[PDB]
Amino acid sequence: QLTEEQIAEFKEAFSLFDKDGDGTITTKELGTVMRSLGQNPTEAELQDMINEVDADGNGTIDFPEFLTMMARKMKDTDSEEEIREAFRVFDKDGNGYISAAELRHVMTNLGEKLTDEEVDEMIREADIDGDGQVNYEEFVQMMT
Ligand SMILES: CCCCOc1ccc([C@@H](C)NCCCNCCC(c2ccccc2)c2ccccc2)cc1OCCCC
Ligand SMILES: CCCCOc1ccc([C@@H](C)NCCCNCCC(c2ccccc2)c2ccccc2)cc1OCCCC
Ligand SMILES: [Ca+2]
Ligand SMILES: [Ca+2]
Ligand SMILES: [Ca+2]
Ligand SMILES: [Ca+2]
Repeated sequence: QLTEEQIAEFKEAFSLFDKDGDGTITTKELGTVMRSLGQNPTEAELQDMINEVDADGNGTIDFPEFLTMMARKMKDTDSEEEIREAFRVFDKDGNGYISAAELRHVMTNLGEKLTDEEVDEMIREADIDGDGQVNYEEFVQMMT
């Protein structure tokens, strides 16, 4: 079910959160990412987001806890308003299509730097109709 690739892409994203590179994600680290993505949770909410995934109650999120949750099956009945919120961070022009630019812009804001190709390969794996962009329906499928 899970491939060494998905696992490796999950270790990368983990690194987006764990900025001090100590192998654990904190509420402070979660908050800064949330904000980079135009979200503004409170300490309490940050604390709630981390507790829900904190399988070992240690207070922070290690990779194993991250993989678990990240790989967890996102039902289609789930709160769609969340996926929607997620789509809006990318589609910054609100036109209904995520372009590599929009993807790039987000990465940059996440402290991430990618080659033009890294991003392109990213869009393509998301693209279903081949128009070179990612729409909502397409976004939904890969997110769930
Ligand atoms: C930039 C590489 C990091 C990959 O991270 C992730 C990898 C896989 C996932 C899982 C749960 N979703 C399904 C697989 C899609 N992964 C790559 C798709 C890509 C992407 C998103 C939108 C349009 C085209 C491509 C992407 C980039 C950055 C953040 C999330 C997604 C989430 C990630 O989100 C973490 C980022 C939170 C701010
Ligand atoms: C603007 C709101 C961002 C929510 O993003 C996402 C929301 C849900 C998912 C799905 C596929 N993951 C499983 C459902 C639980 N997600 C909440 C976990 C949370 C989280 C991460 C680390 C530690 C504790 C909690 C999170 C926040 C931001 C980005 C990814 C994950 C992926 C996202 O990543 C792709 C879009 C952002 C790059
Ligand atoms: Ca950390
Ligand atoms: Ca933990
Ligand atoms: Ca757009
Ligand atoms: Ca498309």
